[PDB]
Formats: sequence, C-alpha cells, structure tokens
Amino acid sequence: GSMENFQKVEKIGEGTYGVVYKARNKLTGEVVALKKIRLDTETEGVPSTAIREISLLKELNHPNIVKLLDVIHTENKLYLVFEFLHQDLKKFMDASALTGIPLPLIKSYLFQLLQGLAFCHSHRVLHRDLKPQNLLINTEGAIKLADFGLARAFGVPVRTYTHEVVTLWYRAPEILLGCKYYSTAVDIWSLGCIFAEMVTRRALFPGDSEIDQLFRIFRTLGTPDEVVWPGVTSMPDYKPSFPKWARQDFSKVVPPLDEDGRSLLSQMLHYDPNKRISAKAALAHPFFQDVTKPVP
Amino acid sequence: GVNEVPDYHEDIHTYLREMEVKCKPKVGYMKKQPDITNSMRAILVDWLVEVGEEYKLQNETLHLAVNYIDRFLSSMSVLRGKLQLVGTAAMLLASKFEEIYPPEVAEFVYITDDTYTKKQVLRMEHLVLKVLAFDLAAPTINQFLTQYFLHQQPANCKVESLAMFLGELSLIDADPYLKYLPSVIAAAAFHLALYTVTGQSWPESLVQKTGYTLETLKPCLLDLHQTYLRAPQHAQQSIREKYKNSKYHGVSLLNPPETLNV
Ligand SMILES: NS(=O)(=O)c1ccc(I)cc1
Ligand SMILES: NS(=O)(=O)c1ccc(I)cc1
Repeated sequence: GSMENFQKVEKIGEGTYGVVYKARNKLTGEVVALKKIRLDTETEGVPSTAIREISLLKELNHPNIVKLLDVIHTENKLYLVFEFLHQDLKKFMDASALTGIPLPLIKSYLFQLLQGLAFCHSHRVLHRDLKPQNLLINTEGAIKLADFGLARAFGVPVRTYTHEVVTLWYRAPEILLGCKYYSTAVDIWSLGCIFAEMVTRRALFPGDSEIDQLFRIFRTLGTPDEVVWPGVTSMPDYKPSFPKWARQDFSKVVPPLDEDGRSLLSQMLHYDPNKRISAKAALAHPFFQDVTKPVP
Repeated sequence: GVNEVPDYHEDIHTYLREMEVKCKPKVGYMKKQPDITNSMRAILVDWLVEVGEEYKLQNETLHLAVNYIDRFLSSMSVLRGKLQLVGTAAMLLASKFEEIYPPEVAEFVYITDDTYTKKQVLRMEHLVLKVLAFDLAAPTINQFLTQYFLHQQPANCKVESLAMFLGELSLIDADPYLKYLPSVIAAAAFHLALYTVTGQSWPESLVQKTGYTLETLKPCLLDLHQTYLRAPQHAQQSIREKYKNSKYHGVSLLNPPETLNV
C-alpha cells in the first residue's frame, strides 16, 4: 500500500521492534494502528519476530484474533497495518480498579479468549505471550488476542522451542521447572492466570524471580507431587527441598467466583500439562452455558 | 499426552492438507526458466543439505527453504549465477522462521564463499518475502512424517530415520517429486521405510487419517522406490552421507528391498 493515505494521530505504544501509532486512512475513514518495524538493511535484515508475526497473522482469520490488514514495504521500513482497538485488558482492569469488572463481562471475555485461542491451537500456532497487555478490547464488548511477536508455528508432536518464553507472571510451571517440551497447555495456563486477574483485578502469581514464581504458585495451589503431577519430581529444575504447602481453597483465592468458575479455573491451572483443560474443551464448560456479550 | 495435542491433531492435519495445496509450487516451472534446470536445482538443494549439517539446523528448516525456493522460482525468472543467492536467502528466512538460534546473516555470506555481498543476501531476503507475500508457514514432508510416526506401535528409530532420509532424497529431484503433495511423499516415504525394516505396510489407521490407500500412493511409491535404489549412483550424495551417521541410525547404509510386492 502507501503511507501517504495514512494520517498519523498519536503514538499508542512502542517496542523493541518499533513504535505503534494510531492512524486514519484519509480516503476510507478507517482508523488503524501502524506498527513501524525498522529494517536492518546492512546487518541483520528483517527481524525473525516480524517474520513470524506477519506470516502467522496472515493465517489466523478469526474474530477474536487481532486482524493484520496490510503490510506496506519500503527499502528501509516495514509498516504493519492493524485494526485499531480502543484499549488493552491491562489498561481496562486498572481503570475498572474501583468500579470492578462485571461478572458477565468477565465470562464473555474469557469465552472469547478461549475461542480465539482454540483457533490458534487448531492452526498449530502457540502464542507464548498471553497477558493482559496483549489482549485488546473495543467498545462493543469484543476482546482479541494480539501481539503475535513471540508466537510460533508448531509440529505434532512438539519439539524443543525457545525456553525464554511467556512473561514470568503468566509462565506455566513446566517452563519454570525447565522441561524440554511444552505445548498448547502453556497458553491455557496464562489464560487461567488472566481469568483470575479479571476477577480479582490483582495479578494471581506476581513473582520477582523464577524460584519466587514457583513458590507463589505452590503456596496457592499446593506443592505438586507424583500423584498430582507424575514426572514432577524428575523434572530438571525440581528441588526436593520445596516446602510442602497445603493447597489453598479456591474460595479464598477467588472469593467472587461461583462454583463453576472455580472448576473451570482449577482445570486451567492444573499442574500436569497433560491433565490441563484444552481451549476447545473449556468452551463446553458449564461456566459458559449462560454467556452473553455485554459492552464494557 | 499434550505434546501430541490430542484435541487438535485432527483439526491441524485437516488444515495442513488444505494449506499444502496452497503452498504448492508450479509443477513445470523449470520448463519456463530459460536459464536454470532440474540438475542445477539439485546441486543447490544438495548444497543446502551440507549447510544444514555445518550449522546443525533442523531438518524442518531445510524443508522450508526448499519450499521457499520452489515457489520463488514458480514466479520469478532467475539466472544461474543468481540461483545460489535465492537459495541462501531462502535458507536465511527458513532459519529465522524455524530455528531457536538461527545463524547470523554474516554466516550465510560466509558459505557462498563471498560469491555475494551481505547486502545482496539481505535485499534478496526482502524480495523473497515480497514474492511469497510472507506466506512462510508451509506444511512440509516432515510435518506429515512426525504425525504419521504416531501410528507406529511401538515407535522404531530406524523407521523414523529411514523415512526422514527418503523424504530428503525427494527434495533433490524436482522431476518427478514436484508433482506429489508433501503428505503424499511423506506417506510413500513412511510406507517404504516401514516395509523395509519391519515388513509391515501403510497402517489402516493412517488410511483412516489420510484417505490415502496404497493404490493412491502407488505412483509416488514407484518413483520413490526407484530413487532409493539408484541413490548410491545419484550425482548428489550429501544426504546419503548425512544419514550414514549414528545420529540417524545409519539408515542410508541399509540396502533397499528389491520389490514392493504391489
Ligand atoms: N501488537 S499488535 O501489533 O498486535 C497491535 C497492538 C495494538 C493494536 I490497537 C493493534 C495491534
Ligand atoms: N508482504 S505482503 O505485502 O505480500 C502482504 C500483503 C498482505 C498481508 I495481510 C500481509 C503481507
């Protein structure tokens, strides 16, 4: 396309790979977000992270995944044209800090996140960076997965992919304990952590280091064992010294949440990757039998 | 096991089958290339094999590169002295897509023996991205092979290696192999590797997965059996050398069966 039909409106964000602007198509009226990715034309070429994001988003056409609308090329820059959405879930929860977030809106948003995610998994794409700042809402009650920067197309069965993946707080315990293979579950874990956070508006496991991240999960969910999580004690970064914490009651962890909520959450936060619910399965869960789509 | 994505293996398979049709190159592109030939390409692909071993790259990366090249050359006429530039750039992109720790651009300039400048490699990178329109997530022979291995009961390392090896043999020869989809080559390769080491044949469970019977795999099976048999005498050997190693259970030193008994 052409960068002459876009009128820049403001910088809505930035990142290691460039700045994000909000823009207006002068000819159609459409409002967009422009990701400008600088090209290292003498050194490293197009960033692997952009190559993945563009390639993958080009394949993921679903109403709960952010839409890449165009990629405009120069010799020296790449501009990604995305649909503009009003804000991210992080910003929203921080502004709903006192008013609170209505339960049917939470249920809607989770339901949509799961629909979006199930599409990724159905299309052999891991996201590996689900967290509130990467989830975009609009004014009509829609939410969408965004920032496929760290995503990866996967094979069946999975192989060793980058370990340095997922913000710590949203990082599943199989990565923490340092296993070779991870899969669709790591995404579900994150959404579990997100589910909890939508309800309490506090982060569920806000750890300041790796060992700390593990302790925070174990105090809340009970230190795993071989009867909960076969294979845990033989994990690379497992340490038999870990204190033996009694599992906390989900009605302390998420007081506002109903019995069905607590069930879905627990299945999302299962220690065992193999036993953790699928996005596909979670969509059937009885928590959603009465879902609607309210506006924020 | 979630590493086999139980709730998705089917949805994924269905999708790869539909996507492999869309990433498929034009079967007779070399006829329309006025200055390059199946032999020249064979040399290129064979060299990519070497590169993959020197930099210890995933086999998936090699497969992606060859996908990139064939689609590129389905759309762009290229002179012989630029064939390698196209090759290098495709390998670079494949690596950035697929590898945890891809080699730096510098390294790719190093292996063309400074045939090209770094700047040529990077500008070719951009061109290849533009030509393919960033449709890089190509289903490969390997992506089908791994999914097929799951039907083994139990798994046999020698079957896995031999099928991988037979898959890579196909990369080299656009004639005939450009006329088979990946999932077809992959099946033929798996049937042929399994038949060789065990005596068994295409599982009925894979028939039920793929819709591919032996009847449907026969044309491909015939071509591939012939490749396997003539393999020691091929002009390109890098793949045979690669699969002599203990890494791949030395399946290339295994003597091929003489008939496939229909
Ligand atoms: N990170 S991204 O490019 O997916 C994106 C960020 C913000 C908006 I609004 C739309 C897209
Ligand atoms: N790279 S490109 O210009 O071929 C392209 C076009 C449209 C989309 I959506 C993504 C990429």
